[PDB]
Amino acid sequence: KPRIGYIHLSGCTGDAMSLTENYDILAELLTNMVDIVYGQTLVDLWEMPEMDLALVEGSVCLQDEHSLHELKELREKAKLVCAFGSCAATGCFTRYSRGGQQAQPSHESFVPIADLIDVDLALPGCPPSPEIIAKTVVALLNNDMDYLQPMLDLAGYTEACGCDLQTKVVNQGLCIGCGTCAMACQTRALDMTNGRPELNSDRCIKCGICYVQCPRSWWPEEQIKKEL
Amino acid sequence: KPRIGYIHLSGCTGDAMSLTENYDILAELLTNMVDIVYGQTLVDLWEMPEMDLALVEGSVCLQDEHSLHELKELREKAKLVCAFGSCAATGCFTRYSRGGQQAQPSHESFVPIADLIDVDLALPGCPPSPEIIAKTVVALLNNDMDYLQPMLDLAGYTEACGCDLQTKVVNQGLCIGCGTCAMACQTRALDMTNGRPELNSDRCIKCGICYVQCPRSWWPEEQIKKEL
Amino acid sequence: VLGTYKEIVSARSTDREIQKLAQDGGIVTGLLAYALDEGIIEGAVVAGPGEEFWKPQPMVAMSSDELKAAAGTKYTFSPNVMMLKKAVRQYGIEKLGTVAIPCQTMGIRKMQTYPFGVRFLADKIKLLVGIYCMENFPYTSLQTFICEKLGVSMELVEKMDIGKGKFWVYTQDDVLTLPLKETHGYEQAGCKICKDYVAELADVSTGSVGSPDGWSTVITRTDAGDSIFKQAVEAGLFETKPIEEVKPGLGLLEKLAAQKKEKAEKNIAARKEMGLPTPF
Amino acid sequence: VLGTYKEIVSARSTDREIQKLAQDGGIVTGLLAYALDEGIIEGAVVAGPGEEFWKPQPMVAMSSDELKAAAGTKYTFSPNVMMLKKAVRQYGIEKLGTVAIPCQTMGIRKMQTYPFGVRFLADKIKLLVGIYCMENFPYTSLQTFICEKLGVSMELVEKMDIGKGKFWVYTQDDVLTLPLKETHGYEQAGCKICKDYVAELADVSTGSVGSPDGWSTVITRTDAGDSIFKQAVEAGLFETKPIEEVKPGLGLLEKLAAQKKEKAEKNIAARKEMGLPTPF
Amino acid sequence: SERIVISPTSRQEGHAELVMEVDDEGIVTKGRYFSITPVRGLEKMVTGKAPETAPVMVQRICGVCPIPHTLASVEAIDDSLDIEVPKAGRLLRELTLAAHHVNSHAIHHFLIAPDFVPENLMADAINSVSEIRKNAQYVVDMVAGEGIHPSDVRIGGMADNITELARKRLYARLKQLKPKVNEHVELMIGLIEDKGLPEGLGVHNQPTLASHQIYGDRTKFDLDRFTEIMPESWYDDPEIAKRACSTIPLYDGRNVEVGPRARMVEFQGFKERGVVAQHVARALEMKTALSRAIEILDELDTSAPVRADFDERGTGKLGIGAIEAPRGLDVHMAKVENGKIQFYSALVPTTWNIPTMGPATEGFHHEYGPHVIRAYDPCLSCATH
Amino acid sequence: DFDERGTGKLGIGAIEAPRGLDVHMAKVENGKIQFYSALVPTTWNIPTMGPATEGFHHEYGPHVIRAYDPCLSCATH
Ligand SMILES: Cc1cc2nc3c(=O)[nH]c(=O)nc-3n(C[C@H](O)[C@H](O)[C@H](O)COP(=O)(O)OP(=O)(O)OC[C@H]3O[C@@H](n4cnc5c(N)ncnc54)[C@H](O)[C@@H]3O)c2cc1C
Ligand SMILES: Cc1cc2nc3c(=O)[nH]c(=O)nc-3n(C[C@H](O)[C@H](O)[C@H](O)COP(=O)(O)OP(=O)(O)OC[C@H]3O[C@@H](n4cnc5c(N)ncnc54)[C@H](O)[C@@H]3O)c2cc1C
Ligand code: SF4
Ligand code: SF4
Ligand code: SF4
Ligand code: SF4
Ligand code: SF4
Ligand code: SF4
Ligand code: SF4
Ligand code: SF4
Ligand SMILES: [Fe+2]
Ligand SMILES: [Fe+2]
Ligand SMILES: [Fe+3]
Ligand code: NI
Ligand code: NI
Ligand SMILES: [Zn+2]
Repeated sequence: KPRIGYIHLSGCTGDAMSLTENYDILAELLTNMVDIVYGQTLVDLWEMPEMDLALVEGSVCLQDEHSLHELKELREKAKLVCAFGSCAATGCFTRYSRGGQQAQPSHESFVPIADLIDVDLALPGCPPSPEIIAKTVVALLNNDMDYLQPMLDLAGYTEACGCDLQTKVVNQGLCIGCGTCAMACQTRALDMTNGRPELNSDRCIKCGICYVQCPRSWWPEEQIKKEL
Repeated sequence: KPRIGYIHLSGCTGDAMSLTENYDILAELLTNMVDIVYGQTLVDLWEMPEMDLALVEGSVCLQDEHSLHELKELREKAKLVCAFGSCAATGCFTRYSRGGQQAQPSHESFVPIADLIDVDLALPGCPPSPEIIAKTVVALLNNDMDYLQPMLDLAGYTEACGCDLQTKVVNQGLCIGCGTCAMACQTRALDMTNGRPELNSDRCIKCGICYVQCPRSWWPEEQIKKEL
Repeated sequence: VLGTYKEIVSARSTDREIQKLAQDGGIVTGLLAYALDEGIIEGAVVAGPGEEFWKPQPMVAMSSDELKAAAGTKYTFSPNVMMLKKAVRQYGIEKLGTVAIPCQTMGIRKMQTYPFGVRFLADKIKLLVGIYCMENFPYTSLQTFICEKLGVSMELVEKMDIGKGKFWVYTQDDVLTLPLKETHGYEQAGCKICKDYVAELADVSTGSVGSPDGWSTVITRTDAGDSIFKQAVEAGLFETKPIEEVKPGLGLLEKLAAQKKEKAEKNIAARKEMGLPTPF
Repeated sequence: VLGTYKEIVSARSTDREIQKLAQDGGIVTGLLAYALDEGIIEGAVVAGPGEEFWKPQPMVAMSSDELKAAAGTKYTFSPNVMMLKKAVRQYGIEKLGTVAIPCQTMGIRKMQTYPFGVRFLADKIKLLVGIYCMENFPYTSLQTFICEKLGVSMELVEKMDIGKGKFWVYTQDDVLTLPLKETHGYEQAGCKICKDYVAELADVSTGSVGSPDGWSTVITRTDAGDSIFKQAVEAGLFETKPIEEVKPGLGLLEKLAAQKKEKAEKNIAARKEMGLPTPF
Repeated sequence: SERIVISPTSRQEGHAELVMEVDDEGIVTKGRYFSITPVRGLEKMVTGKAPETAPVMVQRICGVCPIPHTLASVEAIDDSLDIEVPKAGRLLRELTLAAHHVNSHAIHHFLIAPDFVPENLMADAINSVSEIRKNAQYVVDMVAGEGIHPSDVRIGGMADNITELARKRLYARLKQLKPKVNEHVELMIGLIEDKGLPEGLGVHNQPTLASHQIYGDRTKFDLDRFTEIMPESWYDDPEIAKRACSTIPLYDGRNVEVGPRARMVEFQGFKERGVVAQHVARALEMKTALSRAIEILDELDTSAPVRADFDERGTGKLGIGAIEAPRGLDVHMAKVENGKIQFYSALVPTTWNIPTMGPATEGFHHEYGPHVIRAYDPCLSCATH
Repeated sequence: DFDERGTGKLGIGAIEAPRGLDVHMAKVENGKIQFYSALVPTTWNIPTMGPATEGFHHEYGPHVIRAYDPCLSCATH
């Protein structure tokens, strides 16, 4: 019954695919668990209804008149606006773009939606793992925010280098060389030279998963409840 | 007569050398233009006198007991504390460091002094060009802050990728492809693919000169007075 | 309006070669080449000619013959200013003069004011020349015009110029023009906020506008530039006729400059109203 | 104190090979190897043996023979957890069990709680084993001890263990020890704030402390781990004697765990008092 | 007894604390010199990172003797890679190193001038050093991109090669500079004797090391001879061993002082030894450098290519590059595997010295003792990195 | 194992994406791409799709387009 809305401004669309990944949940889930409205991909109504939460796949583009126009509309329409996938949350690979590729050589600038409009929560990943996306939906559906405390916090996150866990953590002297953050690389750009993480930029999309998954970056004592 | 003090926490020491570069000024300058006190390099008094301004060469290190101890002392001693050279201002190449090189394998974390203590102004560069350093000193000596408005602003700057003028400017759609920022690379890491700046990380020290020298990043109408 | 200036003139360089290949006046090439004779400048950095066709790649030419090759107009980003560190550093040049769009020009002066990690470069530039730029476009943005619009190869256009109220491509056996209103999408997002139609910063500024075809109007912003110009006119390289006398009226150029400011100003209000940072 | 646990025991694996090469108990190798038999785990990721001497590089071993090679203790960062994505992905493993320091262990559980871009991995770990770690040091930090302190090559030490109140290097024909107070500078800046001496998160936790030499004390934090352990003891691989009965008293281990918390807590106050960010 | 600690010792790059044990007369007995600067950790940071990076990160190790560091790193890397600089490319490197020696020495004089030169002179003395210093920079920056921290030198070549117009512009500047430098040294040489520090000051029995007067030869070096041992062994005190930030590099198990004094004795033939001798050696040493400067400059191809193309992915094999930094011998060893450095080690000229410096400050009344240390003109940032 | 620094020469790689033919051309010079072009299966289609939706009542017409199952993100990149 709760209405979930997902609008993909400019996204590889992996994020949507990840959503379909949680198969066991999925077949029932659209039907029973959640109501999906105003998804151009998943539905065909052109103008958005008020929606309990809005999921925005991709970083907005300043130049495109429509994307900007749509984003402004979205804030009123969605009681809660959540940006998911790095491309909405951090701007992701988009940042590397320098415009000037035809057609439309002009479109060169893309920014995380978050900068344009306050966003309640963004969960990043390229795409976000299907499970996290399912866990949030059940959480959002089941209305618990102890769980989503980390994400509400993550909405702020925006720019994120691979480079940054080095500035954000290893520099702080926080890093203990556990290796968790390298494992959380979709790109596989990060790897551990003894024993700290060393990453090679040629291959980093700035998704931000490594800053997020370091135990050091923020420790929830929420989980302890989950195991036991 | 005005007292300038420069304390180099952990710096390649280029910054000091740049200071000596302005030769025509220099011979007279220590003697007539300025008074230098409490510089271990340039003077031999161990405990610092109150000083009108303090110039700090290098990024502080958290682990080293002395550097931290010295920094706290410095704030009282220097009526104005200015961090110069990227290594004080942005943390510069230091950021790349992962500790664990003998002797003293432990020292792995270095942070721009600015984060530890509020700093009135930092002028970055690795080193700062001798002229800018001379211009500020005359300015500081001659007490004009219309000129140092940009630097007071720059004190905030801290972390700075090569990567960032792409996020900071080219993404914003500000960039016009003038090529000024590439010219302002000590490293030479930046170079212009048509027509935007493309930089290669293997070779960037995170000095921050490129963000600073883009006309787009901040335009002083101060200069117009200087030419004419 | 124009930036404060010492004088306004419309002039052409005397030499047959400069008239032959120079876009308008041939003043930039003529003024730059003369300085070489006088030696005020050891070398200058002039855009072109790039690996692509009609693609400019900045090059520092000590040789006058080289400046001539550079002379022409290519409406694309050529980051002239990247060279300046390179030119002063290796082909060591005590004083170097460069041709800069107003845009680049904005970039250099602050740097001369605030070197911030440019060493010794700042003193070295002797004469900086500013060329009025309404807007300029990415090579691809440019490429579309020549082909979807004009149905010609990038090879064929011997010269391309934006005539008043039009875009002109000159190809052997033809001239092809399309309206500017056609051009409106393509120029870079950055230029949307470029205030200065004329090069206010530049020591001397040269533009096609406000002068008859084949005549270039050069406005001398600063005294050093003025001096170099006075010397050249004494040289007789340039035939100079005071601007006001010759139609179109420089008032028209002034109007064009004003229009640019109106365009910049609102764009900034819109950018300012919006979150995204703005210089200016 | 200890993290909430199902039971505390001190046990040794039966097998001669595990006793021969296992650091203490030989429980991690024995527990891990048995699971392979039972098949609860398809493979596990166990640090070592690295390209350097006594340098651990994490490796996922399906083979029991391989686990035996892995078994031993190397006091350096081995980022075990990097493997987990790699092990599940290529040597496809439905359920994989790994040996994790408390530190790594902190890193995995949140991830299981908050995958955030780990796909399907999260379910896959079946038994995670936590090893008590007081502190651990960089390879170079370690290297100095063996040589400036013990005057031995990195080659010679067959096994290195930190005995209570001491550091022990075992080399053929000798055993060499230096006091921990000697050790104090070297361990990583990160560990300064590591709260958990025992592995509270880990399903079963094994440590040398609180058990006689050659006997390892295994504390079962969670039910799945407990089950695997109950099965193994039924197997008779491990000889188990309740912890309280055998000196040293597990109260001593408890005291050690408490000491660690006191150390963490003030460090955090100091870091909190200071600007620099802190988790926790 | 009583032990007096000077920290940090004044007038030298970085921070070192000298600890002294003295008899009642105050004649010192054990002199301990250690560098207390925090390690910026370049040797480690470079590892697992690309070859292209290694010269850029490494030179930041020391902004005074940046050119020697860059040269050493490139040489070590090119050697591991096996690139061959073309002769013009090789000549440009030597030309830059020479300009750098000249400059660096001048910087040292500015620093130690106050003890040596009367105040009436000093403003004039300082001015001259700036004058000599300013010309030398022109060469270092012009050949090598901006210097200090020139970014131009690169694996297997030089980024670009100076135009004949540039080379000519440079030459007059170097050739014209030759008279001033010659005089400048004499005044410096004249000044140093006047001080008359007690003869027999700063004499140590330690062996000197030199590869080449300017550009260093890798071949004349023994990995077999060389060893490095951590201060923890070398130092007397647990406190001092722990405090010291610098490894001691041992030649044939013997602490070694490498210097211009050392570079002269091995190559020039410089029989005299003293602290005064080290000072004298620094002057004549720049004197020699500057010559090569102009020498290489006159005979420069100016159109021959600088770059030699090379394959970055490397054989595991390690290579050593040794070049003479203004403060003494330097070597960089690197092994490139998979195109990213696997082992990187740098021994900087000061590093060699720091163990020898403490024994040197023994005997003569300690007020003297910092004078000995300052003669070595150590730059710690180099010693520790 | 391969050498990254490349001859100027361009090369084409074509593989069949679920939505239709795909090719990538790249030229690597100096170990950094100099020209890169991608034609994605949808790109080929988009011109043909408009002519396809002609004739039958338009309510049908989106049905034709949807049959091609185009993914734009591919078409535009
Ligand atoms: C992008 C651009 C837009 C322009 N727009 C206008 C306009 O709207 N109205 C107008 O009157 N004039 C404009 N100009 C300049 C004008 O068209 C003439 O090119 C010039 O002002 C007259 O000098 P000249 O007759 O001596 O020609 P030349 O002797 O040919 O001088 C041309 C010089 O311009 C330099 N140059 C060429 N392309 C570039 C580039 N992309 N960036 C920097 N420098 C370059 C070349 O080095 C050459 O030396 C523009 C120029 C450029 C580059
Ligand atoms: C860094 C470190 C510090 C420790 N400190 C203590 C301590 O203070 N007190 C104490 O009682 N016990 C400590 N331990 C564990 C203890 O010393 C024994 O190693 C172990 O708990 C007993 O298991 P076992 O007898 O079966 O030995 P084994 O059968 O040899 O089990 C050892 C296992 O540890 C794994 N391992 C080895 N090195 C590492 C590493 N760096 N990171 C992750 N895993 C690794 C290996 O895969 C091996 O499988 C420490 C272990 C480590 C790695
Ligand atoms: S977040 Fe990742 S998967 Fe989603 S649209 Fe952006 S790039 Fe594609
Ligand atoms: S998770 Fe954090 S501390 Fe652990 S290895 Fe990765 S970066 Fe280092
Ligand atoms: S290193 Fe990997 S996880 Fe981190 S931001 Fe880059 S791509 Fe993402
Ligand atoms: S700012 Fe640059 S020159 Fe100064 S100490 Fe830091 S790295 Fe060296
Ligand atoms: S200065 Fe700024 S706009 Fe100009 S070329 Fe450089 S990055 Fe682009
Ligand atoms: S690109 Fe160059 S200027 Fe910019 S931060 Fe890197 S090193 Fe500095
Ligand atoms: S319109 Fe402005 S920003 Fe664009 S090229 Fe001309 S001067 Fe530069
Ligand atoms: S002391 Fe803490 S941070 Fe250090 S290795 Fe052990 S568990 Fe990890
Ligand atoms: Fe070293
Ligand atoms: Fe395409
Ligand atoms: Fe050095
Ligand atoms: Ni040095
Ligand atoms: Ni597709
Ligand atoms: Zn970055």
